[PDB]
Amino acid sequence: AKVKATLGEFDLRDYRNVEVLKRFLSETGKILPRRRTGLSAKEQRILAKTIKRARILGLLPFTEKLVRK
Amino acid sequence: PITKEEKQKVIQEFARFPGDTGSTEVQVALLTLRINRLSEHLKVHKKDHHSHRGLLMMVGQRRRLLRYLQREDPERYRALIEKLGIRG
Amino acid sequence: GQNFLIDTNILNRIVDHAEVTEKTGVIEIGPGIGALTEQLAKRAKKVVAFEIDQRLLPILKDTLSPYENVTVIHQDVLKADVKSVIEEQFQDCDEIMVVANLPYYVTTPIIMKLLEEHLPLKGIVVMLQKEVAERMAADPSSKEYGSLSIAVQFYTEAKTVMIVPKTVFVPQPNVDSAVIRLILRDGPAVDVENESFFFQLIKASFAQRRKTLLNNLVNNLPEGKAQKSTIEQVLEETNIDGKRRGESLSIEEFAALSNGLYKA
Amino acid sequence: KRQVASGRAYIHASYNNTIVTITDPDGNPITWSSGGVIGYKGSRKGTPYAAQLAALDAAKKAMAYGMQSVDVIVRGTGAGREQAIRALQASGLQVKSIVDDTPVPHNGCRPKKKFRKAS
Amino acid sequence: MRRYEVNIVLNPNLDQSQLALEKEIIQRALENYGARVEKVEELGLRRLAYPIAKDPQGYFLWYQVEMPEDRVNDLARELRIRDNVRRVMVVKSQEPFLANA
RNA sequence: GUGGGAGAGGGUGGUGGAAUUCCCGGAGUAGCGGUGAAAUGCGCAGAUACCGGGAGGAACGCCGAUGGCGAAGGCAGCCACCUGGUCCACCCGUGACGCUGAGGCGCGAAAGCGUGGGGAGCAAACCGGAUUACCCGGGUAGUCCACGCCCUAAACGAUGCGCGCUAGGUCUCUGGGUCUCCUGGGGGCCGAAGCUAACGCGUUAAGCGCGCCGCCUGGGGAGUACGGCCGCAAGGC
Repeated sequence: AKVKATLGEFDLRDYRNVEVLKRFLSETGKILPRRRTGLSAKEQRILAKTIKRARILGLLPFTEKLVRK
Repeated sequence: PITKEEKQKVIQEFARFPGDTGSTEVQVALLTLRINRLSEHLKVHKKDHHSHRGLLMMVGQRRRLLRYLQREDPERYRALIEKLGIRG
Repeated sequence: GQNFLIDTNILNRIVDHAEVTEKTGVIEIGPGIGALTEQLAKRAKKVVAFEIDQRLLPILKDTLSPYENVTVIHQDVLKADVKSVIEEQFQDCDEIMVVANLPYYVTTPIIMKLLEEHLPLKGIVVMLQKEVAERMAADPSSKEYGSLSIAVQFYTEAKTVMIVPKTVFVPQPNVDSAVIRLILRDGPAVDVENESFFFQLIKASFAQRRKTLLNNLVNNLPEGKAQKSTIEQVLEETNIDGKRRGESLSIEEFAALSNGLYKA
Repeated sequence: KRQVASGRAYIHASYNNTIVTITDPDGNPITWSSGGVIGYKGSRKGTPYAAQLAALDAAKKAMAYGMQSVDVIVRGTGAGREQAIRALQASGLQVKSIVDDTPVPHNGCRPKKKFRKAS
Repeated sequence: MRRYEVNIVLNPNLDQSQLALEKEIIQRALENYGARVEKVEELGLRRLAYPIAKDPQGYFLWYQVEMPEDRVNDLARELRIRDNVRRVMVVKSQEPFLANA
């Protein structure tokens, strides 16, 4: 199930819509590929830009630790 | 950048007749303005090699347009060169 | 077993190049299989074989029945003193030669250290690679020039006696083999204050070859590291040496430079 | 000695060796164990069996300090991560969570000759 | 005279006094550098995914301004001098490009 | 010209985190590290695991693409400024103002070099170890910056540029419209006619044509010798 599917209506250039932004990051603080997100490249590119910008703001994690062996 | 204001002002200044946006004089004027801006930019930014190619092409275009203008009508050529102070 | 030469023709030619006669004496280094030893002993007054290989010696030793001049000494030439050999085994023939067809990774340091050992012998003829042969026998302003040429210039004037095809060697080396001759000079080629200091200088000059003599001597020299601030007078002490390199200069130039260095 | 009653066990699982360190929440290392302290040398230092023995040894020598529960984070990509974790959890200390915190560069320093040629 | 958005994150470990003085001084600088604020969004405290300046907490403040383009760098360098502010990031105002309309 | 679009195109300042290496502490016991297996090496002056604080340099993990930009060489964190190229739409202005281009001028990966800075990591040369009678431990220039040289490559699509005509199918990037689809531009894979010694190319031609330029005339000798020009030199034409 693509991450896009389990979502409604939002804006991508909004680098403060933090709650939706946690969705597009994996179990680790990594940006999910197009296979998981379910967007077009343009959307993926702009989303990655926004994600990095938010990371700079400290609203999002650069990296995390995964609860698994 | 060259905002709409001064661009339109130059177009109005150098137009042969009202509603002329593409004549030789207008083209030469716009190219001259762009050349001036890029020249000063490259003066400040010496090691911007990529922009220098653009400058060369713009200068070439202006030279070709001036050549045609001189060929077809020399009086307009002299008037334009004195107006814009090209070639010195 | 390394690449072993199997040609009687080129072996005869090389042993001729060695001038192995009745009067001539032979030092054998790494007798190995015993083809070179075969071609040497029959025309040599006394052959002294040095080797440290475990079993390459006593097997060959069996074949040494017809030869009466085969005084094989089992030891490493580098580790073991050779001074005593001159007195003990050259009573038959005072003339000295060293002949080798060994691998070069062992041969070249052996030759260097033997020359360092300061044993006065007439000459040496060894088998080496084309590139290293060019390196030793080199002229000024060459890509094949370096510190090795400078080192060998004191001892001998060299020339590759006979270029060797790769075919003769069992496994074939990719690069051509070229046998050189090293016949010891009467004494030092050019005088110097200190030999060790001379060597340090030549190392410093050719450390970063491409850079200017000045840039080499600034950073390479340890005493240069000490007198970095003082290199001004070092520039002053230079005579007719402008913006220059190492390769540009010759033996006499470097000798005069060293003699000047002592006066700093 | 300390009796924190709740610490954390670090598992440094390299290719050549596995290291297990148990420590308090304050990061103060109470003790440690490795494949080397068991007696294994050379190649067999990083074997999964060595990881098992190291985990058990660390657990045993930690029980003396009264440790009962730990929260483990594993480091390195060595062959014996799974073996070490299973041995540790089956030693007598109730692990709360199992986590990895393997350090990965963000294309920083230039690696060794062998570890180069990254896709 | 382009429209920019201005972001300031500053020390949460400040009472009303330091907060107010910082706000007024940064507004002073804003109006100093030829800027003209329209609207202000106040976000109070938010948890950070990683600690900045040894602090896991941060105070947020948001502006969107239309101001001279040549002076935005000057404003950014000015606002960053104080030790009470951690990150200052000035970005150009972007149109809401919607998704899956 | 007007109204829009995408982009690691370039230059200048600012600063975000993860590593790596050192320094300062707290705790910590006997190894750590390394290999096909080992040795060198570090560690009782308390190493390696690990917690915190600080310094410094270099490079930007996922996104990431068989993707995009550029005339090539090349270009990946983020922010802002100054700029280069390009696509579509309206058909609005001009009237052939165009193509190519001997010399000239400029750009030109990496490695070198001069004059000054910087040096975390890697690492020519070099110091060690060892075995299969390459590989592991250290380390200099160099890789980093400013200015000035050098002008070389499997600098390759081994395919010069511009324009016109000649079936389509499929996957992508980016626009526009009346939006199952039409219409442009860019990048791949099959394949009509056709071409080729063959492999193969095929609307991004190596097809059918036109214009201009640059080269080829058996293999070595030889990119050598002499002469000339350009560089501090190595060297380049």
